[PDB]
Amino acid sequence: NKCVNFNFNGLTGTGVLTESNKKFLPFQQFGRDIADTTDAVRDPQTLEILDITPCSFGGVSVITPGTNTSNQVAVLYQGVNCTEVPVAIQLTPTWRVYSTGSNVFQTRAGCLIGAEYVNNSYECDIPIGAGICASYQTQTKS
Amino acid sequence: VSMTKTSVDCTMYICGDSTECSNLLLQYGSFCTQLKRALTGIAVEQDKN
Amino acid sequence: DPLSETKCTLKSFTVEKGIYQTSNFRVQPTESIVRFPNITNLCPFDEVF
Amino acid sequence: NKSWMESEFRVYSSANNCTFEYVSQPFLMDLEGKQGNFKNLREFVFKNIDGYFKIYSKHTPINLGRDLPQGFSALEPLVDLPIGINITRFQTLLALHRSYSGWTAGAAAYYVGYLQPRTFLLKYNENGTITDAVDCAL
Amino acid sequence: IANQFNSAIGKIQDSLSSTASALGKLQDVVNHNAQALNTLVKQLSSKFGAISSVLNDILSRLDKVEAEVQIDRLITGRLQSLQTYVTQQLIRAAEI
Amino acid sequence: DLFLPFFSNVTWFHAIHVSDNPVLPFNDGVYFASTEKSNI
Amino acid sequence: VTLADAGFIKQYGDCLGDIAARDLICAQKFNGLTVLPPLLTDEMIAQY
Ligand SMILES: *[C@@H]1O[C@H](CO)[C@@H](O[C@@H]2O[C@H](CO)[C@@H](O[C@H]3O[C@H](CO)[C@@H](O)[C@H](O)[C@@H]3O)[C@H](O)[C@H]2NC(C)=O)[C@H](O)[C@H]1NC(C)=O
Ligand SMILES: *[C@@H]1O[C@H](CO)[C@@H](O[C@@H]2O[C@H](CO)[C@@H](O)[C@H](O)[C@H]2NC(C)=O)[C@H](O)[C@H]1NC(C)=O
Ligand SMILES: *[C@@H]1O[C@H](CO)[C@@H](O[C@@H]2O[C@H](CO)[C@@H](O)[C@H](O)[C@H]2NC(C)=O)[C@H](O)[C@H]1NC(C)=O
Ligand SMILES: *[C@@H]1O[C@H](CO)[C@@H](O)[C@H](O)[C@H]1NC(C)=O
Ligand SMILES: *[C@@H]1O[C@H](CO)[C@@H](O)[C@H](O)[C@H]1NC(C)=O
Ligand SMILES: *[C@@H]1O[C@H](CO)[C@@H](O)[C@H](O)[C@H]1NC(C)=O
Repeated sequence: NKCVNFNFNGLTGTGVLTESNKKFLPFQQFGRDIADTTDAVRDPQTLEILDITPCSFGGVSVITPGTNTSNQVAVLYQGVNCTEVPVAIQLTPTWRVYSTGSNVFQTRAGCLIGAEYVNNSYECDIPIGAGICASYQTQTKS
Repeated sequence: VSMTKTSVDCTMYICGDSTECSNLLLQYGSFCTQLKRALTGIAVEQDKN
Repeated sequence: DPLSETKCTLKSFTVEKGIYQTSNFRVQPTESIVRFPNITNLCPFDEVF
Repeated sequence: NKSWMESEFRVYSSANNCTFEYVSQPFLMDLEGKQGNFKNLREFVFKNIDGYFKIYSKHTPINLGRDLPQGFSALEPLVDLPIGINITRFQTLLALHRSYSGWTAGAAAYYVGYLQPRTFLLKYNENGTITDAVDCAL
Repeated sequence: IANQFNSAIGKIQDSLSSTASALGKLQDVVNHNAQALNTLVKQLSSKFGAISSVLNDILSRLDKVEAEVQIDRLITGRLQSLQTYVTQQLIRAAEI
Repeated sequence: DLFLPFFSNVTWFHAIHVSDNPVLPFNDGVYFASTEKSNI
Repeated sequence: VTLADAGFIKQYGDCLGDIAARDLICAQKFNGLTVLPPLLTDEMIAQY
């Protein structure tokens, strides 16, 4: 259940390991998918079958007003649940500070961070996906 | 009227997260950004159509 | 910051209003796990050599 | 010796230079429990390829529905023998148990089919057994 | 004229309910976007002349001086596979 | 690979002691199968 | 029209275990092929 540099019988990789429901016959050491990468492995010290899946990842899109208008930006984690970006607290984007969140919002396009959701609709200014759009302005409804 | 908006991370399709393959991929120049750009050009058009 | 990531992705010190693709996030591994069979004894290479 | 044993081996009259030897437990003995006039069809494949002799096999419980059945099954790998020799021909061992110099007359029957270099498409089910196949030249 | 229109639009329910094939012109869009991506993910199994198509076997078995000469075969064929997909998608997108 | 073709001829031998058989070839490989019981 | 992947959230708990062994959409995703949602939902298209 944790991301690791695994090596089984010399087969190095990077992924998370889980108990399989799969039922390898005694002659099988590795299980495989449509890209011929190893999808599952039999643990040679105990003969248990482990599923291998790549550690969690996705695309990241950044939403900005005009840089002359402001430097502040919001970030969209593509296809990702907002229960999972707090687990993405090393990672490839080293600007960890956006994890401070507080205004985290789930779109069906992805988890959206740094933009505050508001009930009153507008014209679409920047398109997010799945009926959402984002814009830079003062709400100041109160 | 439209087709499924698709994006590909070429540095992840081409190289299975290994750094040394990622350093060889830079030898090819901007090809991976052109693929990203062209697929983005299609994906922003589906919402125009 | 994610703005600086888009400035390098566009190769521009000014970015206009919009939404821009950037390099994927990827949870990196915390440790190695090496799993050979716990074989006890050295191979007979020292006879055949 | 108060025992059933091979009192002499007729098969080879000499064994002059022997170069690999083995002992084992597989090669498809029998079913457990038995059933009245029920039987088990035993399948083996023998493949000789660049100095390795490879064996695959399968048990098949089959009823009184004739023989060699038009259903489906697949053979599991059994052994990989590093023998490094030319095979061009073969024979099979009968074992009539000599009951009274006596040699009480046994009878047996078996099927032989030579393999070919061929292309197949194989259907693996959601359990990962091969459950169907098609010969791309039939 | 109302009874004609009301009974004619009634047959649209059946023209859609009874046959499977009525929306074939839209199903074909979905089928082509699926078969193109299913092709693109099978191309990761192609060896392009390398000793393995699995990039971690190359990186398990070889050191840098000849690992890079095997990896570059896979960079070349994979990159061509994307170049084919993006050209095909631009050609379809211009028809849609 | 070397497979047995679908719907191909296989030679069904009966064999008996009574109280004639030439050696068989082994070209490519052999599917060998038996329904015979009692380890005869 | 029996659609394949509308683009909505794939919370990883879906992909691991049984489903990635039979559904290609997860194997696509694990290789960085990504299918995005449209801007206008099928409810907003029906509203227009
Ligand atoms: C123009 O075409 C119309 C059909 O497309 C036609 O309407 C149909 O008229 C017939 C009678 O002539 C009706 O038929 C039924 O009439 C009675 C029951 O009401 C029965 O005796 C008959 O067996 C039969 O069931 C149709 O119901 C009627 N259809 C509609 C939708 O109204 C017009 O009569 C045609 N007009 C001219 C001027 O020719
Ligand atoms: C994000 O992931 C969590 C699990 O970590 C999802 O929570 C589950 O949601 C279903 C449906 O509402 C409930 O039946 C479960 O009991 C929830 N489990 C837990 C532990 O909370 C959550 O729904 C996901 N969010 C999205 C948008 O998919
Ligand atoms: C196969 O068997 C024969 C018989 O034992 C071996 O031939 C003997 O070889 C030695 C050494 O050259 C000679 O001293 C004997 O006179 C040979 N005897 C005969 C009857 O030829 C032969 O070497 C064996 N083959 C191998 C590869 O070991
Ligand atoms: C490795 O050691 C474990 C006990 O820690 C034992 O159960 C297992 O059989 C050993 N592995 C092999 C290959 O015997
Ligand atoms: C949206 O409106 C509902 C009331 O209909 C309200 O409870 C909710 O707090 C509003 N959303 C936000 C982000 O405040
Ligand atoms: C099968 O064997 C019979 C002879 O027993 C022969 O007449 C027939 O032509 C053979 N068919 C093929 C396809 O081998």
